[PDB]
Order: sequence, then C-alpha cells, then structure tokens
Amino acid sequence: KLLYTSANFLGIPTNRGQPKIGTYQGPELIRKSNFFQLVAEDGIQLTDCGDIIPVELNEAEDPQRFGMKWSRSFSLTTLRIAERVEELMKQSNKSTPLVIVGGDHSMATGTILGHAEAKPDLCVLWIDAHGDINTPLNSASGNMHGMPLSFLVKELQDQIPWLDDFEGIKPCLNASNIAYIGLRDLDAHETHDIRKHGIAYFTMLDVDRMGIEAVIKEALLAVNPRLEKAIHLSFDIDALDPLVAPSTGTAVPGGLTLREGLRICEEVSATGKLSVVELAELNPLLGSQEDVLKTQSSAVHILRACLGHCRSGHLPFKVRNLTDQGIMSRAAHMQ
Amino acid sequence: KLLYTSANFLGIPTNRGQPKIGTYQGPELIRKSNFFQLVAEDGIQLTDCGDIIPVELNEAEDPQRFGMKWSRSFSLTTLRIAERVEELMKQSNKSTPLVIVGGDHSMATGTILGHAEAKPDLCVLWIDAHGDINTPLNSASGNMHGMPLSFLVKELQDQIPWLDDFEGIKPCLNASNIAYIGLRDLDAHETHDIRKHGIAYFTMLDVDRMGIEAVIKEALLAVNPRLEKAIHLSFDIDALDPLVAPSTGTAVPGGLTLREGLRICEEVSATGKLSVVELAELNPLLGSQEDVLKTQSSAVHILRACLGHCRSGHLPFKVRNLTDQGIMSRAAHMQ
Amino acid sequence: KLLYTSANFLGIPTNRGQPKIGTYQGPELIRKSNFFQLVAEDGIQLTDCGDIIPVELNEAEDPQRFGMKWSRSFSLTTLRIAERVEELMKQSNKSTPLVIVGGDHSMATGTILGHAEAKPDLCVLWIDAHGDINTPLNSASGNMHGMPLSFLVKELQDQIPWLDDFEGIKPCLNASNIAYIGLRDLDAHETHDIRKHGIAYFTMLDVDRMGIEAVIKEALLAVNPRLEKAIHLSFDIDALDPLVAPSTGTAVPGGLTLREGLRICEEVSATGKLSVVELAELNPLLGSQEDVLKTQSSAVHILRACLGHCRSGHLPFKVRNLTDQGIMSRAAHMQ
Ligand SMILES: CC(C)[C@H](N)C(=O)O
Ligand SMILES: CC(C)[C@H](N)C(=O)O
Ligand SMILES: CC(C)[C@H](N)C(=O)O
Ligand SMILES: [Mn+2]
Ligand SMILES: [Mn+2]
Ligand SMILES: [Mn+2]
Ligand SMILES: [Mn+2]
Ligand SMILES: [Mn+2]
Ligand SMILES: [Mn+2]
Repeated sequence: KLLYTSANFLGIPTNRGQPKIGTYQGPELIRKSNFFQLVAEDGIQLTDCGDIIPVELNEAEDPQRFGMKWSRSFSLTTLRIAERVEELMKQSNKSTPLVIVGGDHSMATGTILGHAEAKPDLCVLWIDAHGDINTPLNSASGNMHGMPLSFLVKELQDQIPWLDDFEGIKPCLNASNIAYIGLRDLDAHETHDIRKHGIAYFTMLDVDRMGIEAVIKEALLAVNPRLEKAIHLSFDIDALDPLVAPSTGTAVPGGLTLREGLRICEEVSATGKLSVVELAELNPLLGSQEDVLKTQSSAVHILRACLGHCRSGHLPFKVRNLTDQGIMSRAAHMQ
Repeated sequence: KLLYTSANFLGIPTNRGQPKIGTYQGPELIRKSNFFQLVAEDGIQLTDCGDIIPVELNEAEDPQRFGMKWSRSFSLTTLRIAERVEELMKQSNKSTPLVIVGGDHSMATGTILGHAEAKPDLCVLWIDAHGDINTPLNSASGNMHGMPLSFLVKELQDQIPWLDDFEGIKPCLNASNIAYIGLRDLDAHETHDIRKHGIAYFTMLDVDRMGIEAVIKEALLAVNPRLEKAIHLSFDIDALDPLVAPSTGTAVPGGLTLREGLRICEEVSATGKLSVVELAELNPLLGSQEDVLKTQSSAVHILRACLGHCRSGHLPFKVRNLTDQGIMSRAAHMQ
Repeated sequence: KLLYTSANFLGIPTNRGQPKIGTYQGPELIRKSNFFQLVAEDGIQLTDCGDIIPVELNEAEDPQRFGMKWSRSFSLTTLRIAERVEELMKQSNKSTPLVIVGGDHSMATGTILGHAEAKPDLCVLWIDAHGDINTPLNSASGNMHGMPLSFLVKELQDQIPWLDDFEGIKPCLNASNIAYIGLRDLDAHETHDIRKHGIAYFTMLDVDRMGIEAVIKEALLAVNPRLEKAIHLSFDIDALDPLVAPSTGTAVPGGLTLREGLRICEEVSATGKLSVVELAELNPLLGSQEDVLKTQSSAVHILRACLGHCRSGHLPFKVRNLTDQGIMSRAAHMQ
C-alpha cells in the first residue's frame, strides 16, 4: 500500500548561486521541522544521508568570467554534487527516491548530472516562477542560480562559452526531456530559447486558463507519455505564491497556491517514477519569524506529498480493537 | 423574498475540549463584531438567546478515563447543551434557524444530540480540516474536540468504552447521515472508520479535482438527496485556510478559501433546510491583533451567508424616490 | 509584436471622495515603483503627463448639499479632470492608451466624461467590490467615491438632484454600455438600479460559479460584442482580495485573486481596444509597510498586464550570439 517504502534525504547548502546569504540554512530548516517524524508516521523509512559541502572559493581564486559570478565555485561544486548523487542513486539501482533540500537552485546542474549518470533516460519537471536557463552571455545578473539548466541542454551548447573547468559538466538532457510548470518571470532570451527548441512549458497563464489538473497531465504527456522514464522533480519554492512561501530570494506575486503545488507533487509521486525531488531556494534569513514558519510549513507539506502522503487519509498498519484490552464497549453493555 | 425571516443566536464557550485557553472567547468575538447589525440590515430578526455555561470540573473530580481529558466535564456539558438546544428547537418547531458560536468543537456532541431530539431525521454536514470522529482508545491526544462525532454514530458503538455518565449520550446518527467537506488531516483510525462505514467525505484533494461546486452538490446528494431533511451544518473555522482564519488552535495549510467556504454556506442556506449552524474553534487569544480581526471577519461573512446573505445584492424594502421629498431632478429640470 | 507601442501616464490624487487621508499619495506610490522601467523593458514608450491638481475647497465654500460631502470640490474637479483627459485622448486620436493612477474613485466621473468626449461610443468595464453607482439621496455615507457612475448614466437622471454647478457633467453613458466584475458589497438601492436598468454585472458569486474566464468573455460580450468600441477599464484596487491589496480604504474579504485580476487585464489588453485604464483607491497611508509593498506590487503587475505584458514571456528585440563577440562555444570547441 506504499509506492515508496524507503527514501534517502540529502542537504545541499549552496549559497554561491545568488547574492542573498541564507540559502545555506535551507537543509537545517527542514531538519528542525517535523518532516522526518511525519514521514515515519506514514510508514516510510527515511535515511538522512547528511549534507554535501559546497566548494566556496575566495574572490581572488574565482574572479568573474563571462560575467558569471563564482563560476569556479560552481563548476567544482557541480562535480562534487554529481558524484555524490550518482553514488546514492546507484546504491539504489519499490524504488528508493532521493529527496534533496537546498540551497539555491544552482545545485541542479550537479544533481541532474549525477542523476542522469545513474538514469540516462530521465525526464525533468521544473517547477519555478523562473526559467533558470539563461546562457552566460545573456544573463543580466551573472547569478548562477539563473543558469543551471543551460549547461545541461544539448541544444544550447553553441551559446555556452567553453571553460576548461566546465568540461566534466556534460550536457545530458535534450530539450524534449524538460517541462516547466509555474513560470511567470522569464527573461527575454529564455523565452526565445524555450520556444526555439520546443521545450514544453506551462506558465501561470496556462495554469489559469487550463487549470492545474490539465497542466500536470499535459506536462507528463510531453516528457513522460507512458511513464517509462525516471522523473527528476526540481521544485523551486518560489514557484509557490509569496503568500505561502515568502522566505525566498526572488519572490514573484501570482504564484501557485499551496494546493496547486500539492497536486503537482501528488500526481508526480503517484506515477511510481519519482526518482529525485529537490526543493530549492528556501532562505530562512529572509522575512519575519512567521514568514519563515509559513515557508517551512509549505516545504514540509510539499515534500510529504512527493513521498506519497495522501490528503484523503492513510489506513492504520494495525487496526485497534476495544476487546483486546479487556474493555467493555457501549454496544456490549447495552446487550 | 427571505427564506428565513428570523433566527436564534446562542453562545457555547467550551474550552475543555482542547488545551489552548481562548475558545471560551469565541462567542464574544462575534457579539462584538457587526454581525448582528448586518443581519438586521438584510431584514432578518435575530434574537440573542445568551450563552450556555459549560460544566468545568476540577482535576480531582475529573481524572483521565480511557485516556480522555476532562471526560466528565464533557458528558455533563453535553447533556446541558442538548437540553438547551432541544428546547430552543422545539419552541421553533419559514423555519427559524439556530446559529451557534463556540467554543471548541467538543460542543457538537451536545448540539447534535439536542437538535436530533427535535428533528430525528436530520443530516449533518461537517466542514473541517479534521474528522473529529476518533474513538477514545484511538485518540493520541485525549482531547475531546477530536472525538465529538464518535459518540453519536450508531455504527461506532462497539469501539466506544461504556461509561455510566455517558449513558444519556445516545447515538442518534447513522453513518449514512453525515458528509464531510474540507478534510486534510485525518488520523489513520478515522480514515479506517470513515471508509469502513461508508461515511461520505470530500477532502481538499476532492475539492481540488472536482471543484467546490460539484463537491457541495455531491455532499447534499449523499445525505439529503431530495432536500427532505433538516440540516445540521457544523463548521470548524479551521476548515478555512490559515491565511484567512489564523486564530484557531489546530490550523492546517491548504484549506478552503473564504469564497469556497461561502459557497458551501450559500448552497446550504438556499436549500431552505438549514436548521442549525454552529461555528467552532474561534480562539481570539491566538495570533496577532490583525490575525484575530481576519478570523473574526471570515466568521462573520460565513455566518451571514448561512442566514441567506447574497453577495449579488439585496433589494431595498422600500424604493426611495426623489419627488417624494419635493426635490427637483436633473431629468425634471432639463424639461 | 506589440499591440500598443506607446502609452500616456497621468496621476489624479483625488482625496475628497472619501474620508481617509492618503489616496492623494496613490500616483507617487506607482512613480516610485519600478513600473516605468518594466514598461520600457517590454518595448513600450511611456510618457509621464504629470498630475491633475484636484480642486479642494474649504468647508465654508463647500457645505453638504443633498447629503453629499464636498460636492462642489467634486463638480469642479470633475470638469478639470475631463478637460485634461479629453485633450490627451484627442492628441492621441496602434492607438495610445492612457494609464491613470488615482486617487479615490470619485475621479471616474471626470475621466469617463472626458474620455467619452473623445470617444462617445465607448464601453466601461468596472472592476470593483462596490457598485459606485449610488444616487445622492440614497447614499448612506455621502462619500462621492460611492457615486461616480450615477451622474453619467442616462437612465438614472430622474434620481439625481439638479445642481447648477453639475450642469456640465452630462450623462454620457447608457446602462447598456457598462459591465461590472468583482462585486461583493452592493448597497440595496444599487442592486435595485442595476437590475432595473439591466446593467451587466458579474459578482464574486458569478466568478465562483462561472470561473473568471467565462466572466470576462460574457462581460465583453455584453458591452463590446464585436470589439467595435473603445474600452474604459476602471479598476478599483479593492476589487482584489485584501490579502493582496490591503492598503485601501474600503477593503472587503473574498475578492479577486491577483491572477484573476491579471486575466481580466490581459484579456482587455488583447482586444486592441484598451483606450483608458484607471486604477483607483490606492492608499499608502493605510496598513503596515509590508501591506503597502504588497498593494504597490499588485498594482504594478495589474497595470503592466493592461499595457500588454505577457506572463508567458516576451521575445528579445535582438537575439544575442556568442560568435559576434569572438568567444569560443562549447559546441565549437568539441569540434
Ligand atoms: C533567476 C532569475 C532571478 C533571473 N532570471 C536571473 O537569471 O538572475
Ligand atoms: C482534532 C485533531 C487535532 C486530532 N485528530 C485529535 O484528535 O486530537
Ligand atoms: C463606496 C462604498 C464604500 C459604499 N457603497 C458607499 O457608497 O459609500
Ligand atoms: Mn525561481
Ligand atoms: Mn529556480
Ligand atoms: Mn478542525
Ligand atoms: Mn473540528
Ligand atoms: Mn471599491
Ligand atoms: Mn470604487
């Protein structure tokens, strides 16, 4: 009665992908929640596999290159992440999903790279207000958390500058393997690339016109039509409306409701093909104490849904009976 | 042009059903609002029938029994509530609905018991994030507000321990007479009992997939197919999302929007069969001053909807005319 | 690839239409936002045409007349607004929309009057929790922001008292030219007049039952069936739920989501017939600092949508290419 009876948990406290200090505290925000207890209460065995230590160079060792900020910290961190994810997913090769808590979204280049090494035919569902697919010369910000997909997409490689230290970051995704849900703040060059290469995408306008149910169905149809592929679910907390996830660095109004976020995760979970879910951009240093609690709570409900938690209830593992205790019931007494 | 031209109002400041002090202030939160004025402005005559005084024993007089906390305060309070509700509903036997403001949800055992004494064929619509149908030996918390339905459901009586002081609490509901809307935090044994006995239930997942309109229709179909039965609407404020009802003791994210809550109440009201509506779990001692105002406001809009308030407008009782005042209009002047 | 390549912007800091000081700061709230920058980034040339100076008489010069508060300030301000709007719209006679930021909603009598002078066959889409169509002797409050449409509707002129200084305020709208979306707090006499004269109206109950998509379609069908008419979009920020627009003087729970507000504006924009959009009732002196930021943000997203901003993305004006810079790509290197 469980699609997944065990799961692994990994923290990746990336913070060199964007300028606001605090994404490094994301994994701890989830560890100090009741997430682990609640997951155990649904009968799932969850193993805490610890944290990846990002590589964080100093400014002298890691100057701007092609406008990118902290690009060598990024390339080194990417390779370290990929090795660890690869090993975890191969020890796993009912499947055992890997739950990853970030950390800013730059971690995804590493997680997908390593995941693809174990499962090369995977698809990616990217849940985000943003495209995170800027190529370096088009990025206004130079922030690596806005570029992680570009390094992975084969079709985009003529717009990525060559760098010796990026050699091991091999493009492992075709444009046809990615689908977005939740977009509402694409940069113009992302829009161009997404349309040019036919990346499936469902923006908040699509959610409004189609409804989340049809959006989920169509996204799964686009990249995983017969549920043959492993799914890498990359969930940026900023996909959710700032009313329910305020503690994040690039909040955009008009986002997914928590319920819409839950539906995406419930449907993905129920495919039986959830292989990795990562949750990016939690920043417990942003907003009020209550803002952080709201954001933490949203994240926990989301990750629980990914692992198969049902809002319609779960049956007990053992049904309790009054008589076994030598207790007299009302029905018994009345007779 | 009014389905209900008069109504009764009753406070029940129960607070021994759960541990957080403050539910006893629920009725006053509504009395100090503009609810009464607004109800009068729609042409309804609302009579304040005062408060029920709960029985609150001391710890020595009311030790834990079968893990239940304050069970004798509960049984005594239940009987006191039922007598008062019964008398009010029989003086009432256009019908006159009774509006009850709590108070924690443990009051429902008493309100339904008394209501059923006046109208034995009634149905119950239970609007709640929670099932409130735990039987005592299955309750992790021992909190009576999580058990009120179990004592009333005939099918569950072999799982209720006999207690002499509970004898007058007679099961007056069949499983087939109850429908839930809004559920998102069932305990495993509740899930078991609800499914085993075929209690109609529409969780937030059902609301997401079906839409509130279909959920309301199907809930009414399940328990009141031809609108032959009186309706007992038991509305836990925690059914609403914490964004609109934060001041309540067991808040769960991902709840009904205020609009969805309004639709449930509007449709129930429009049946002409609303006999009792109770609103449970307001706690003005929880949250900020603004949190309390939001929660108060949500409650007022909800109760107004129950009594027949229309968001699409009400016609004036007397249409005013400019000439009656001896005033010259623009149209008159221009001629 | 742009329906509108230029636009005009006008502030109207009306504050004598209602009692709470602060609506006069509405235009500045938008000017100090990033609205202008974001509009330019989508390729639209936006010209700041400055502010209209409302006429604000003293109490001695402007006593109550027919219960109206500040009615002579209103009539004088109305004529001043209308002259300026008329001149702007005639210099404009791809069309050039006029974006107006208020200011309390009393400004609409002036904006529509002047707009109609340039485009007499226009239709009005009124997005508001309120009807703003009270005739003076029926207004409980005497606040002019609750009456602006009544002076304009030909069918209502036998209920408007004649005043010499209102002579230049000529009724320029038929009941058949107005459609409301968002209503949830009509006064009884407004309900009477709206139904009696067949004004198309879609309240929040209609939005709940029909969905915003059908509501927008039906509103446009009612007043602009073949998109032959110029559209005057009058958007009261209080149409939006107080959760996203708290800083406004008459907030009502259960409003449009930001997304629903965006859909209305996106569809209106896409007709190619958006001629004037005004945004009323911003009050930066109400609520917390965060409340004001939320309200500002909602307003900016709304006005951007009116001017044609697409949540699904915009293409770059020039597509950037790696080689033009003499940079070596990964694809190039690998070959
Ligand atoms: C990621 C987001 C904030 C933006 N597209 C960027 O690249 O910086
Ligand atoms: C009521 C709720 C909080 C829970 N099911 C309980 O029984 O305590
Ligand atoms: C505008 C609103 C607050 C109300 N209908 C009034 O006329 O004052
Ligand atoms: Mn993002
Ligand atoms: Mn992201
Ligand atoms: Mn509850
Ligand atoms: Mn309850
Ligand atoms: Mn309004
Ligand atoms: Mn208005």
